[PDB]
Amino acid sequence: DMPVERILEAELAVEDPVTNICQAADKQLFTLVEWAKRIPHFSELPLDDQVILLRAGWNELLIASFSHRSIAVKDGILLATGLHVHRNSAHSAGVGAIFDRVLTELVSKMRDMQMDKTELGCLRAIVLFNPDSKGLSNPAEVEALREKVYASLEAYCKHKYPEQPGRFAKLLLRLPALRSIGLKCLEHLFFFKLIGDTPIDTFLMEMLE
Amino acid sequence: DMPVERILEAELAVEDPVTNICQAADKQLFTLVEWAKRIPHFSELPLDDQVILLRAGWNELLIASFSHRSIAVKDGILLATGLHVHRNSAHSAGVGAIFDRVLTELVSKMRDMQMDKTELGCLRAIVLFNPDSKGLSNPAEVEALREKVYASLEAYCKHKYPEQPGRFAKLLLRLPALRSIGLKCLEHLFFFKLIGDTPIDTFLMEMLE
Amino acid sequence: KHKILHRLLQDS
Amino acid sequence: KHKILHRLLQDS
Ligand SMILES: O=C(O)CCc1nc(-c2ccccc2)c(-c2cc(C(F)(F)F)cc(C(F)(F)F)c2)o1
Ligand SMILES: O=C(O)CCc1nc(-c2ccccc2)c(-c2cc(C(F)(F)F)cc(C(F)(F)F)c2)o1
Repeated sequence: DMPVERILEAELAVEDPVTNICQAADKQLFTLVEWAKRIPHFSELPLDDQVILLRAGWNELLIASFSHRSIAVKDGILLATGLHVHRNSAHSAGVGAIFDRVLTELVSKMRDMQMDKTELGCLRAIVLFNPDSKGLSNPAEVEALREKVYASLEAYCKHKYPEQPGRFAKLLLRLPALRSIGLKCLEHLFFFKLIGDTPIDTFLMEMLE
Repeated sequence: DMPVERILEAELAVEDPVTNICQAADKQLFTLVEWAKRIPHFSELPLDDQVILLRAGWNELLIASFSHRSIAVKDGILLATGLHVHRNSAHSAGVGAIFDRVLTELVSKMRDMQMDKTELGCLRAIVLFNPDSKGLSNPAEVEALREKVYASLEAYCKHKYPEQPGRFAKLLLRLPALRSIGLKCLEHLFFFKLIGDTPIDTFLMEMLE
Repeated sequence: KHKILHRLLQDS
Repeated sequence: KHKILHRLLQDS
C-alpha cells in the first residue's frame, strides 16, 4: 500500500535574496504538485482534500526540500534556481534570524545524521498526509495514509541503519522545528506581500490568499 | 539513566475566561518548575540551560498538561484552578479558533488513543529537553537526554501496548501540533499583555518579557 | 474596552 | 523604500 521505493522515485522525479527566494518558491510550487501526484494514494483522495493537504503543507514541504538540498553547502541554502543564499546575504536582507534557524535546526541536523532521500521523501509524505488540516472530508483516511508512510519509514530505518535504533524517532523529531520554521516563513512572506517591497509571482500569491 | 517510572512520579507529584486562563497559567508556572526538577538529570544541567529549557518550553508544557487533564471533559478544558472553559465561553471571549485547535489536535487525539500519564510525562520531558533552544551551553547533552527519554518511551509503548506498533510514532506526531498551538497561544498572550485588557500575574509576565 | 472585537481583529 | 529596516521592525 505505501512502498518507500515509490516515495524515493517521487523525490528523484522532481529534481535582493528575498526576490530570488520568492522566485524559487513560486517555481517549486509547480514541482510540489507533480511530487504530490507521485506519492501513492494522494491522487485518489478527493480533489478538495488534495487542495487542503497542499494548502496546509506547501511551506513545510518547500522548506524540507531546500534544507535537504543545502546539505552540501557551507553557511548557505541552494535554491531550486541554482542560486545560493549565503548567511551574510540573508542577514543583509533582514531574514538572518529565520535563515540561522533553517541552518541550525534543519540543514546541519540533516547533514549530521546523513538523512537520505528516502527518509526526506517519507518525512515530506508524512507532512503532506496531515490529518489536522481543516475541512478534510475524511481525516481518518489521511491519518491511515500517514500511519502507512511512517510504518514504511521505520521499517526502512530498521533495515537500512540497523545500528541506529533512534533514527526513526530522530527523523520524526525534526517535524516540530519544520512546523515553527514554516510558520515564521509564512509570517515573512505575508509581510513582504503586505508592504509589497518584492515581486510575488502568481502561484506563490495564490498560496498566501 | 532515564526510567519512565521517575517521569510518571513527576507527573503524579505535581497534580472573562481569558482572566481565568491567565490565572491558571501563572499558578501552573510554579508547578512547572517543581515538575522539571523531578525529571531525571534536569537539575544537574547548568542553571543557565535549565532557564533556557523552561523559557523555550513552558507554553508547550502547560498546553500538554491541561489538554491531557481535559480528556474526561465534553467540549471544554479543565483548568488547574478547578474551573472549566466550555467551547461557548472560549468562542464568546474571542479565543474560539485556538480552543477548537486545542480540542481537535490535542484533547480528542489524547482521548482517542487513551494517552496514559507515563506517555504524557515522556512527551513533556522530550519537550523540556529541546536541543534547538537558543544559547544552550551544551546542546549535545540536552539532545542525549532527549534521546534517552524517547528510547525509554518506545520501550514502554512496545511492552505496555505490544498490539499497537504505531503508538510511539503517533505520540511523537502530536509534537508538531503542540508546537503550532504553543506559538498561537503566545501570540494571544502578547496581544492580551499589549492591549492590557486582562490581569497578567508576575510569573506569567516574566515568561513573556 | 471592546475586548472581543479587539481580540478577533488582532488575530491572523 | 527602506526594505531592511521595515523587515527588522515588523519581525517578532
Ligand atoms: O528553492 C527552493 O526549493 C525554495 C526556496 C524557498 N522557499 C522558501 C519558502 C518558505 C516558506 C514558504 C514559502 C517558501 C524559502 C525561504 C527561505 C528563507 C531562508 F531564510 F532560509 F533563507 C527565508 C524565507 C522567508 F523569507 F520567507 F522567511 C523563505 O526559500
Ligand atoms: O490550567 C492550566 O494547566 C493552564 C491553563 C492554560 N494555560 C494556557 C497557556 C497556553 C500557552 C501559554 C501559556 C499558557 C492556556 C490557554 C488556553 C487556551 C484555550 F483556548 F485552550 F482555551 C487559550 C489560551 C490563549 F489565550 F493564550 F490562547 C491559553 O490555558
